[PDB]
Amino acid sequence: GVAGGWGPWGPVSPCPVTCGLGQTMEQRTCNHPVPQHGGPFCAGDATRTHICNTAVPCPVDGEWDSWGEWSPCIRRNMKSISCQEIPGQQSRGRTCRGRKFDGHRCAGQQQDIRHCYSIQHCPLKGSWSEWSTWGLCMPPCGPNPTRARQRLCTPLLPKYPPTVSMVEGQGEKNVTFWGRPLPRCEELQGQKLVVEEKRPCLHVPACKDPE
Amino acid sequence: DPVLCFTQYEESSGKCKGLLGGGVSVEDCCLNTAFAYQKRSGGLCQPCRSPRWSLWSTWAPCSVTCSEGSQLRYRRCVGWNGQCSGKVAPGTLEWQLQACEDQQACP
Amino acid sequence: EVQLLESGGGLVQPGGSLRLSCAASGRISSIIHMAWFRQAPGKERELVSEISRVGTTVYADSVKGRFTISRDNSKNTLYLQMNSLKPEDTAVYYCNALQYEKHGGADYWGQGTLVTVSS
Ligand SMILES: C[C@H](CCC(=O)NCC(=O)O)[C@H]1CC[C@H]2[C@@H]3[C@H](O)C[C@@H]4C[C@H](O)CC[C@]4(C)[C@H]3C[C@H](O)[C@]12C
Ligand SMILES: C[C@H](CCC(=O)NCC(=O)O)[C@H]1CC[C@H]2[C@@H]3[C@H](O)C[C@@H]4C[C@H](O)CC[C@]4(C)[C@H]3C[C@H](O)[C@]12C
Ligand SMILES: *[C@@H]1O[C@H](CO)[C@@H](O[C@@H]2O[C@H](CO)[C@@H](O)[C@H](O)[C@H]2NC(C)=O)[C@H](O)[C@H]1NC(C)=O
Ligand SMILES: *[C@@H]1O[C@@H](C)[C@@H](O)[C@@H](O[C@@H]2O[C@H](CO)[C@@H](O)[C@H](O)[C@H]2O)[C@@H]1O
Ligand SMILES: *[C@@H]1O[C@@H](C)[C@@H](O)[C@@H](O[C@@H]2O[C@H](CO)[C@@H](O)[C@H](O)[C@H]2O)[C@@H]1O
Ligand SMILES: *[C@H]1O[C@H](CO)[C@@H](O)[C@H](O)[C@@H]1O
Ligand SMILES: *[C@H]1O[C@H](CO)[C@@H](O)[C@H](O)[C@@H]1O
Ligand SMILES: *[C@H]1O[C@H](CO)[C@@H](O)[C@H](O)[C@@H]1O
Ligand SMILES: *[C@H]1O[C@H](CO)[C@@H](O)[C@H](O)[C@@H]1O
Ligand SMILES: *[C@H]1O[C@H](CO)[C@@H](O)[C@H](O)[C@@H]1O
Ligand SMILES: *[C@H]1O[C@H](CO)[C@@H](O)[C@H](O)[C@@H]1O
Ligand SMILES: *[C@H]1O[C@H](CO)[C@@H](O)[C@H](O)[C@@H]1O
Ligand SMILES: *[C@H]1O[C@H](CO)[C@@H](O)[C@H](O)[C@@H]1O
Ligand SMILES: *[C@H]1O[C@H](CO)[C@@H](O)[C@H](O)[C@@H]1O
Ligand SMILES: *[C@H]1O[C@H](CO)[C@@H](O)[C@H](O)[C@@H]1O
Repeated sequence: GVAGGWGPWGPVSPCPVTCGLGQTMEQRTCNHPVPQHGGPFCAGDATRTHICNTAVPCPVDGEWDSWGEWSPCIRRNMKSISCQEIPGQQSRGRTCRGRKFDGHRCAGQQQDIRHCYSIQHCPLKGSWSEWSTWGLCMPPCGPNPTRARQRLCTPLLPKYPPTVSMVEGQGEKNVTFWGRPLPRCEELQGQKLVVEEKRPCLHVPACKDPE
Repeated sequence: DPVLCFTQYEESSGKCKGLLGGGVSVEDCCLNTAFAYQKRSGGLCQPCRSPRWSLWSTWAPCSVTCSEGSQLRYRRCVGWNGQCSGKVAPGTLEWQLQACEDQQACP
Repeated sequence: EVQLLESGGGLVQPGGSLRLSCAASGRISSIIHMAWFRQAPGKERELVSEISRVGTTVYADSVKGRFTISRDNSKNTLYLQMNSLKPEDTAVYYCNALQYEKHGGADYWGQGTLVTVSS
């Protein structure tokens, strides 16, 4: 017919990605209807750049989550090694999260193991620390923020070797103190373990999301 | 609801880069988890990768130019289709507040 | 099924190098990733390095820059080139191949080869 009218847009070439979206050139044809007998041709662009969607998910590689807490310091042949110069062992783990659609696995250790001495509930001589620096104002956004500092009854750690060779063959593994001991100090301000002072924060600005 | 889809997330800043175009859902945009998106043209960029906390912002200027005040910094749970540690949705802020003092005394 | 057969383990001094090889056979077209794992004394087996059919790789942080994974498709072999070896790399090392999920997702394993690094 005389009238020109564009047909539908369509890709020129296959989407140049194997997953997700990509950009491709697209085109359309003046054939809906075809101009004929000198009638006007379709006005406008015959081509454009445009998103193409494969609709196929891309691989997603796994990533480690954060390590969990160390397990209790223990030695497999013994009921309790607390408060003795006996290395035990301890471990913690983490999990590979998010792997999907043939993404890579997480590389590295799933479990971390170390040697340790247990001072869990051990009495130890204590001394009062000097004041810590003031902490953050808490709650940061809630009514009336306050910040704190502390003096702590700090235990004297027993003077064991920091490294030990478990095997006759040479090899000095670190050994780390683990557990909450029971430090002994005379009281300060009526307290045996922590003395704390607090101060309001002043002219607190509001928490507004910049967004 | 249509989204602006981009091919890169700057990460050192929360800036979308390399516009692919609008008119596409976030689900389709994030089929490639390396992409990033904005819900609105002059708005927050979110990466398509699984959520994690961003680095702390710089501390804002002290709330008063003289004598003791306070100043905030924040970080955001950035990503899509999950939760940051704490069981919280993408876009959520955590804040820290500290004492500060530009001038010691006020003229 | 895919069968894997590794070789190349041995005893080396710190700072030395060794190359492990693994010949794959069977339905190798079903494999998306090939990898090396290792099992050190006292420890669970861990992934050291992996390489996808398209060529992307991942390495454990402890071996990054020191170990290099590679494939020779013309020989259907996978390699782990280890340089700057340290005592803590001592372990039995295992070749592994993982199928695409669409082909069943199976992991396949070699028999293991011993690498010992000692002064
Ligand atoms: C004896 C060798 C290590 C020797 C070493 O470090 N020599 C330094 C030197 O020669 O100077 C160790 C390395 C990893 C071990 C193996 C791996 O842990 C895997 C596996 C773990 C089993 O519990 C015990 C059998 C074994 C095959 C282990 C046997 C044996 O425990 C192996 C093979
Ligand atoms: C027993 C298997 C071989 C089984 C097999 O297929 N036999 C032929 C058959 O009868 O079908 C071998 C293959 C690789 C070996 C291991 C690897 O060399 C690594 C390491 C070398 C150490 O000398 C001894 C322990 C061991 C784990 C080895 C013990 C054991 O020697 C293994 C596990
Ligand atoms: C084992 O202990 C050593 C000695 O403390 C650690 O090596 C470093 O030692 C210095 C002191 O000279 C410390 O200041 C460092 O913080 C230690 N760490 C590093 C990474 O250098 C060594 O890290 C310990 N090993 C383990 C596995 O904890
Ligand atoms: C073709 O097949 C797909 C299944 C993926 O393996 C594609 O890899 C992906 O390509 C894009 C860039 O085009 C990257 O952003 C992805 O991270 C990558 O995994 C492959 O091209
Ligand atoms: C910031 O600079 C200082 C030198 C002051 O000139 C500030 O002026 C105002 O004075 C009050 C107290 O007198 C402050 O709390 C405020 O910060 C400010 O309103 C100036 O803002
Ligand atoms: C096609 O292009 C525009 C509409 O897309 C108009 O100029 C006309 O309809 C032409 O046929
Ligand atoms: C192409 O552009 C839009 C859709 O992309 C419509 O007006 C029509 O399908 C045209 O062919
Ligand atoms: C877990 O282990 C390290 C970081 O601890 C990296 O190789 C990577 O982040 C992996 O997901
Ligand atoms: C566990 O180990 C350390 C913290 O102890 C960091 O590398 C990270 O938190 C990891 O998940
Ligand atoms: C184990 O190590 C210490 C406690 O000994 C902390 O860093 C943390 O509890 C870790 O899980
Ligand atoms: C803290 O308490 C007093 C000092 O106030 C003494 O008992 C000792 O110094 C302890 O550390
Ligand atoms: C904390 O308070 C002051 C310093 O702020 C001193 O008295 C001393 O250091 C105490 O521990
Ligand atoms: C806390 O208050 C100020 C700094 O905020 C100083 O006096 C000191 O750091 C104290 O710990
Ligand atoms: C903010 O806090 C410290 C830096 O002050 C770091 O742990 C990290 O940068 C976090 O985002
Ligand atoms: C806040 O504190 C100082 C600036 O006062 C810097 O260490 C940094 O900007 C931090 O975010």
